[PDB]
Amino acid sequence: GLRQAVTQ
Amino acid sequence: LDFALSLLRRNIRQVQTDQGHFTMLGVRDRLAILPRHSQPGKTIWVEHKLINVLDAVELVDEQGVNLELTLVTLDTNEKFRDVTKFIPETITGASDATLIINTEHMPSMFVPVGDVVQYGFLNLSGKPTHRTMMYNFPTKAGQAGGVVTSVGKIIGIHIGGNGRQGFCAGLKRGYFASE
Repeated sequence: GLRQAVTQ
Repeated sequence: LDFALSLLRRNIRQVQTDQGHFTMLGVRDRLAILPRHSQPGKTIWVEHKLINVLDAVELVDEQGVNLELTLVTLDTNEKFRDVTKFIPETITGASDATLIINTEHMPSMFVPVGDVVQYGFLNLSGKPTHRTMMYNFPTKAGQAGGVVTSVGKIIGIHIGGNGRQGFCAGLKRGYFASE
């Protein structure tokens, strides 16, 4: 659950 | 702030696609750059004018992994002044960067993201992504496409965030080599 993000 | 100021005026435009509002950097002549997830396509709205997109190239690496960048050639007489000389030859971090945002909802806005570090792999909304950099600032929705600048350099394009951190796609001058 790391190196994660969502488009913004 | 002179650089960021002159870059906003000459080069940074308010844009809309089917995916919403984005910030767009005009690189040179009719070439501009957008975050890939903005999915420009055949047309975009630039400052409320409906413009045709003559060409759209999505940047991937030698293994075909997303770089989250889309080079667009716009159908317009307007020419962007060449800013490739402010884009470093290799993807480099920075100190005290300013994230430049310019959309109808967030117009002409400077965001003090601070330090910008090499980050590398990022799973952006379920999509593997490479060559990213990171800043410890709570970036929010509607800031994608934002231009990350530092000391007269254009080092990245904002693409995403995880609540406490912001991420950008690294910028190489090589991406913009002529044909």
